[PDB]
Amino acid sequence: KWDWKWVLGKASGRKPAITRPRRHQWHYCNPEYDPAAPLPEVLRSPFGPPGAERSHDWATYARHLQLQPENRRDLKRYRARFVRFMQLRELDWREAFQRGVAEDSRVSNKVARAKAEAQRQDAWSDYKQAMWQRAQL
Amino acid sequence: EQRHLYLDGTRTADPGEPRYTAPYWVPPSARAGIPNILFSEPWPSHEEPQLRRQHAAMCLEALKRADRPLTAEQVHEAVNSTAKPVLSTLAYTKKLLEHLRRTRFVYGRKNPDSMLSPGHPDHPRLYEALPFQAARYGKPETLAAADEAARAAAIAKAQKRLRNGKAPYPQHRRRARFSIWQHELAQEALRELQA
Amino acid sequence: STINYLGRRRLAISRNGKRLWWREDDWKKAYVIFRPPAGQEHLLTRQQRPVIEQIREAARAPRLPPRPYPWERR
Amino acid sequence: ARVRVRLGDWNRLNRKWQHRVSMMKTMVTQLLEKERIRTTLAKAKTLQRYADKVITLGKQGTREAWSEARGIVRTDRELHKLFTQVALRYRERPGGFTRLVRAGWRERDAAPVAFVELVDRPGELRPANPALQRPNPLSVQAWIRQQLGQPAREPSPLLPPSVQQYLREENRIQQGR
Amino acid sequence: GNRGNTYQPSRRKRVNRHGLEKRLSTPQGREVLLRRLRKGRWRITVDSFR
Amino acid sequence: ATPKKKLSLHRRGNRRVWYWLKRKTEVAKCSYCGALSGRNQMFSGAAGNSACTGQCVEQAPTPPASSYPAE
RNA sequence: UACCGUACUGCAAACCGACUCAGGUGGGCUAGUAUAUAUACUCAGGCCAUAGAAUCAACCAUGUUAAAGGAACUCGGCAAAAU
Ligand SMILES: [Mg+2]
Ligand SMILES: [Mg+2]
Ligand SMILES: [Mg+2]
Ligand SMILES: [Mg+2]
Ligand SMILES: [Mg+2]
Ligand SMILES: [Mg+2]
Ligand SMILES: [Mg+2]
Ligand SMILES: [Mg+2]
Ligand SMILES: [Mg+2]
Ligand SMILES: [Mg+2]
Ligand SMILES: [Mg+2]
Ligand SMILES: [Zn+2]
Repeated sequence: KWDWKWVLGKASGRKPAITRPRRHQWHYCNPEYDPAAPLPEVLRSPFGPPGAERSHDWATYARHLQLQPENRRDLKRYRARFVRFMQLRELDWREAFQRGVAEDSRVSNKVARAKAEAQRQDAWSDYKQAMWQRAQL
Repeated sequence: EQRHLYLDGTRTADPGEPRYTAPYWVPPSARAGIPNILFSEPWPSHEEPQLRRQHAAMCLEALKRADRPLTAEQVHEAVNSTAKPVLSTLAYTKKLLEHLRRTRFVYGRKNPDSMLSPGHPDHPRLYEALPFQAARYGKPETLAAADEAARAAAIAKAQKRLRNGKAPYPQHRRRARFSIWQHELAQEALRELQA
Repeated sequence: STINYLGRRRLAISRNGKRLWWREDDWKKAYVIFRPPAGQEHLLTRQQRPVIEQIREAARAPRLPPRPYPWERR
Repeated sequence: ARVRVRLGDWNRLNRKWQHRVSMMKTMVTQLLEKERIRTTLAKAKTLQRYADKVITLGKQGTREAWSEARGIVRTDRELHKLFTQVALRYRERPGGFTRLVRAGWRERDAAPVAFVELVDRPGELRPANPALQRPNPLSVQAWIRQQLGQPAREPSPLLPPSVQQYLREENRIQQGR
Repeated sequence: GNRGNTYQPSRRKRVNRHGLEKRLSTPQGREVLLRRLRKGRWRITVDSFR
Repeated sequence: ATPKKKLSLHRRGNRRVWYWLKRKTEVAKCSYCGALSGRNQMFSGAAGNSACTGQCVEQAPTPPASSYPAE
């Protein structure tokens, strides 16, 4: 459903003049955008969970407006705080994705370097034993 | 199977000391015209990490089987006497035991009749081998006393912040740590243990 | 889905150099999503690969080069 | 303002000293990874002196030499090359492991440009000279090197026949422990 | 204090000062507009567009 | 710190003597490709010379060597 | 369940200063050693394009160190040093 080289920033995309989409425009700047596919209930970004779409966030709004009856003093300020929370959560999903991918890549390169050194040492030992063996012969 | 010369001879090489990988022994007056790389490579051999992990595990299991304060001499002899198979020198065993103590896997106590001020590194130490890795390094009674002092200091700072126009504790915004990477990493972990 | 566009600016330099500037008439672009007419619905017409492998391959991919400058030769 | 050229010392290369040492470490790592690099004359001369120091440190082959080169030399793919291929290649060479050929000026700033390459390799531009030159025992030099305390210093294979009678022995193997 | 930057742009203030309606609100603003017409200016006010 | 009069064409020419370049009395010319450079500089194909045909170096045979390629 | 905004930039080479101007420009979010949004190193992320190349001029700017003294300098310990 996503073209991940474009998502990580290493490939060109559909509508290449955008280069920084908002919450909407992720769906249409995707290079793998299929028009025949149905349109999701919430139209989320990547970097968020698969359960983040098909889940209305206004249940949170009504829930914390109902059980706390003193949030009804300034309702417009409350709605502004909720919308600010929504954008902030979309940013925190991106930050968590970036930290997870970086921490994966660190140990992958850290393993591959030791594998390369093991290959180099096991290649040197063969040459050294070859020299001493031909000195024997 | 993991047995290597020291380059001095008359010993075997522990993981972390120079080996001798030349196939035939040559004396140093004789080897004077040969490049030094053709006897010992100057780099670690890429198996000393795994052997060091195995040797530390055997040192812990020997300390675990005998639940007695067990100084470096008998833990070296105890690891050696289970099958010169392992632990060629006391210095390697001391290096392993101090690393295990620094990672809170074992701890140290004074040695009677050879105290030598126990903070002096020449002092022989008694190893107890606590069962789980501790979150902190000190005696748990002293850690509890320090936690009570720190908790009272936290209450005092909060009260002083209340006399001034501030919150008792710093109020921080709650964050979101879940993402697509963590969900997919969970799926990979569940399939990996599932197989 | 409708998008409002400005006209394109046009430059048509004159017999004496003036920089005559024009502007096309503003237009609206509509994105119309259609639906299959009657009984013909088969023409929506579209193995697997793990998305963990997709992200791990797209993280070890080489980066896009920085954009060259219009005077720069590469 | 301290005098570096005219009073034999390291070049400044328009840089602070920590930047200067880091740039030389990067260039010596690049010089041994690709055996011929092209740069300005001042960096080329400084690279030639640094290459002689680093190559001799690799020729020692000791654990302290490996530890010192581990900080000096960045790649680690090429730390192996310095201690194995370069050390065996120049095992008997008394310095001068690198040559410099001037190559004109570069387009961006008209700075003089020199080619710096390792000698005695397939793909070098001038034939090397042998590091040693076996002496005639019936010439004046050999007798001067007998009356005065000089060694023979003859050309040698990697393992001479003087170790053959030790390595042939089946009681001097120890089975590999 | 460096000078020269007296023009702080704002669309609300620009339209509210030099727009058509404040020019038409007063008589002398209407003769300002009338002599702009008599001069022959292509742009009558700062907010005119089509 | 300011000229009091206008410099004449003769005085300007006399003052501009430092700006002129000296002619070089030697050149190294490749007989094949007709290239031109200093006698201390390589000017073959490895350096900038799109006209090089390799005839500038007339002999280069070096087949034998033996070493450990580190891989 | 319509209409308008949605590109790009936004401490800045894209705004206000004639400039690719060392100036001015509002609000919000944030990881570790660690402990404060201060301080040193670092995470995520970003950057090392807008003159380059060597070298020992004098001199200028900004600093480091200095033997024995110590305001004797100077309109004035100004400036530095010092706590
Ligand atoms: Mg719209
Ligand atoms: Mg100077
Ligand atoms: Mg520094
Ligand atoms: Mg101010
Ligand atoms: Mg003005
Ligand atoms: Mg600023
Ligand atoms: Mg100005
Ligand atoms: Mg500016
Ligand atoms: Mg830093
Ligand atoms: Mg620059
Ligand atoms: Mg003094
Ligand atoms: Zn030619």
